[PDB]
Amino acid sequence: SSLSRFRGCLAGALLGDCVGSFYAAHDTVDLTSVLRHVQSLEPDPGTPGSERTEALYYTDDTAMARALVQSLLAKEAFDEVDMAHRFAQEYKKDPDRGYGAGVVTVFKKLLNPKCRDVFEPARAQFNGKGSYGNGGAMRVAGISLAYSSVQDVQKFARLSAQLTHASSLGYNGAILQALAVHLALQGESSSEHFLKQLLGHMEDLEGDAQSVLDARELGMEERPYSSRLKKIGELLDQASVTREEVVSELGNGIAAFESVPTAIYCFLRCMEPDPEIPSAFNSLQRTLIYSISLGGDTDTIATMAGAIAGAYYGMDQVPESWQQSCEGYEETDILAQSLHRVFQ
Ligand SMILES: [Cl-]
Ligand SMILES: [Mg+2]
Ligand SMILES: [Mg+2]
Repeated sequence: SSLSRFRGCLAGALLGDCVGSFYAAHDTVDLTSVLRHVQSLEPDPGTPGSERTEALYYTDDTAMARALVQSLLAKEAFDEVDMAHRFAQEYKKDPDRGYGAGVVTVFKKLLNPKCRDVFEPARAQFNGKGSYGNGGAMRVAGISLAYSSVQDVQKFARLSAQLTHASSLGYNGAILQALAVHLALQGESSSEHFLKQLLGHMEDLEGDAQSVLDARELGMEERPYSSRLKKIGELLDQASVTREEVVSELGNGIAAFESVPTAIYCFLRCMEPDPEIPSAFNSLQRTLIYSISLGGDTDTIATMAGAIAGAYYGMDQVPESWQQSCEGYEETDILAQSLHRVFQ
């Protein structure tokens, strides 16, 4: 059921943001703590829903994902002016959700009606270089629910990201995240087939003039996302990889290149059980717990891993106790069903 996968995708993103938010300033995270945290959500047997109903507040990740999906539903298509104004109005309505330090400048400029070019604020960020943050990717899952063709997913993931993220390191992260959700919607796959399809798309995109120039300017390997997708392949082939090795090779940072590949690794790794994560947890729950246990950008790596895992496993693996702990879970489910109705 594509409907189950749409609902699972947005629920998975919400879970990642809400559950991961508690650990977003830790840096290093004890898995013992994470397991206690998710256990506090489960009521006594015979009791429906959550022990902590809507107690977990979402952050900027969900606030922007909601605005992006509401824009797609309002216009039945990507509309840069509509989406930019929805981002700016959402920030204005609640500026304290936990936004990036830099991107708030973009919203303040978009709130000025003298600003007519909605892409101009993003271009001015960080001395005209653009943001390479993961804010374009944290919110992009909705693009892959609205556009079925892989060519449209790339085009509109890039344009939606460019409203805040003018660096190719920012917007190619958003494209990679959107492609992972797009692939997850196609259903059962080996890690190898999943990775090879992503590597195929990213090799082509990262050969573009802007992608080569931006990577060169930041002193990075040519085709940096492609290089990290290869590293994911190598890490999946190793018997046992420590969290320290995952973070050393892929990162757990606010940079899109240090978080989007990490999220994809978390999804692929957690297809298999882990001795440190009880078999009581399904694959979606294991992906979120493992993501958060990497520390660093815990709300954002988990929201991206959750979007992919949600699209792949669907609504059957979304636990009622976890979902109903999350602020606005019912609104999130209505948005998912609306995207399915409008676009599928
Ligand atoms: Cl690099
Ligand atoms: Mg956040
Ligand atoms: Mg974050």
